[PDB]
Amino acid sequence: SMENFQKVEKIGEGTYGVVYKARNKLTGEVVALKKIRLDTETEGVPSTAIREISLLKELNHPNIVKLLDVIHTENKLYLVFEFLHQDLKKFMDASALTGIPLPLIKSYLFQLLQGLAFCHSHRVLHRDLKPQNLLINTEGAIKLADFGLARAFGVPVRTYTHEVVTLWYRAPEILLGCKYYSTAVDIWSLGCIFAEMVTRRALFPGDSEIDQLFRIFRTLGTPDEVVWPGVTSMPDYKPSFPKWARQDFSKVVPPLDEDGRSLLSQMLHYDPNKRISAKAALAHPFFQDVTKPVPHL
Amino acid sequence: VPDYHEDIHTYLREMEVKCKPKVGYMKKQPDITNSMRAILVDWLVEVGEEYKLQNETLHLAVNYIDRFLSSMSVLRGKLQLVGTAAMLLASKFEEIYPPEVAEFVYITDDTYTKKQVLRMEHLVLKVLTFDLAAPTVNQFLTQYFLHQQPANCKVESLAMFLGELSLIDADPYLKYLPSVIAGAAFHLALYTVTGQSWPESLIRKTGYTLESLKPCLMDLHQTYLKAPQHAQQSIREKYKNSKYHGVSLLNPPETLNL
Ligand SMILES: Brc1c(Br)c(Br)c2[nH]nnc2c1Br
Repeated sequence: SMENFQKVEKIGEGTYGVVYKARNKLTGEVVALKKIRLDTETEGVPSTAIREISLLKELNHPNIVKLLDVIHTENKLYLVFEFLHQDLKKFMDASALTGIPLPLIKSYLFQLLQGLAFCHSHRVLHRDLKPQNLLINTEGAIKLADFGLARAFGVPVRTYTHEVVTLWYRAPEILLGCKYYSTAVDIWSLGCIFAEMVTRRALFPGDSEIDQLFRIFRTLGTPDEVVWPGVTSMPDYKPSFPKWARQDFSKVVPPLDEDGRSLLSQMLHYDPNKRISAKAALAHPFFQDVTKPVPHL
Repeated sequence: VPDYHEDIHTYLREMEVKCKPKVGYMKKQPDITNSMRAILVDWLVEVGEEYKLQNETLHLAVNYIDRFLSSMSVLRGKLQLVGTAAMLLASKFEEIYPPEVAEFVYITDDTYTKKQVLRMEHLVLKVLTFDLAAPTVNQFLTQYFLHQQPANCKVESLAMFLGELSLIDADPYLKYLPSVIAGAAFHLALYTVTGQSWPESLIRKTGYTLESLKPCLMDLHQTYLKAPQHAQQSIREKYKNSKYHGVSLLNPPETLNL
């Protein structure tokens, strides 16, 4: 019931409403309330809300934001979530001084990969992994949030919505208009986030699809049939694309050690088939000494 | 893809038990029958064809209807409203481009208002507690299709055809789980087209054998043989299309030799 909740302040906003920090007056629990405006006419419950709720109800995991309850109070939906303190983008900004301690980057990547592997094991694609949708708390946890753009996939997948994923984090196979995309798109996004946590700036900050592709090509090389069988046959591949040489990978994220570089390169592999699964990444040598320290700020 | 094949199959096998409707619900519906349900599902097939919706969307909508009707007594004049809201919910969940609500209102020939449909949408979500990611016969079929050697488009289409027919008749298909119907549909399709049988590799994957599938297979084989005579025909018509390789024109086998 809405009665048991005391609103504190606004903490974010989406397409269909703002998000409030609130507290349960009876248990003391601090929560986030995601308001979804419904309208009696028009279209009814938005599909984004239909997907976010039904998928989140299956996804109970320490690294996925927990949906606690759904309240319908006279023509709006309130999604009651566990309260998390800030998003990863804000934390990187706050760390503009010195970087993020490597133990923390490693802890965050490992936790993100755990959450993602759980999603993928439960046939869910996230499709909008960007720092703003990754929430951190004071105990060192990081969690995937905002499942409005997610979907339950089938095996094997069929064609789903095109041009998905916030552009900077969008995978080459989406950019090149492939008929099929799968779990590997979320890994590409996490690869961009890994890079971003180290440098504190976006890896591929394009402003259009072609610009995005070209920035990727200039960093990783333009892909040919050797690196990615089928590329040249993909719907939006063009033979006029400039053919950039692949960079020394140590120059993409210069602070990265051998293991980190190895892991990043497997997350940023062109061929979706060869790109590492979240499951396989959890056992990468980069994580050999992982701990879960409290955020330094 | 390959890294999660087993995890996902395991997970869907767990969820299909959780999302199962009650086998006996129709006995407990005062005003509706298996035959009225048959009519509704047949119409839903047509709606799906009219709006070129995924087969998955059809399977989900039927799952939502049977679950809703497991909890909620419904009058005959309201059955189609339940059906329409379920198909709207299925479309929003499953489709890239779901039909607008006005299009769903229209297809009911103005029996109901937009407001009714929208109110029913919300009621159905409440009754289902938003649990819409239900495993379907379809979701298991596409996994089973990966165990063909080689892949055969007629086998796939025919299996989907048969799985779709099982949606029409609560008796007896309500008592079988999606993975079991998909098993029977896939063996039957394979046998009809190529003479092959439920592959060893799928025993390893599912733990189902021809023996465990027999009862469903016995039922499906009858439904197949009697399909031209069934009062509902929208699926046969749908599966004459080349999109589905005209598999409804294939002849069923007279015996399964099991
Ligand atoms: Br904290 C928090 C939580 Br928890 C969720 Br869930 C959000 N969804 N959008 N913005 C959100 C913020 Br801020």
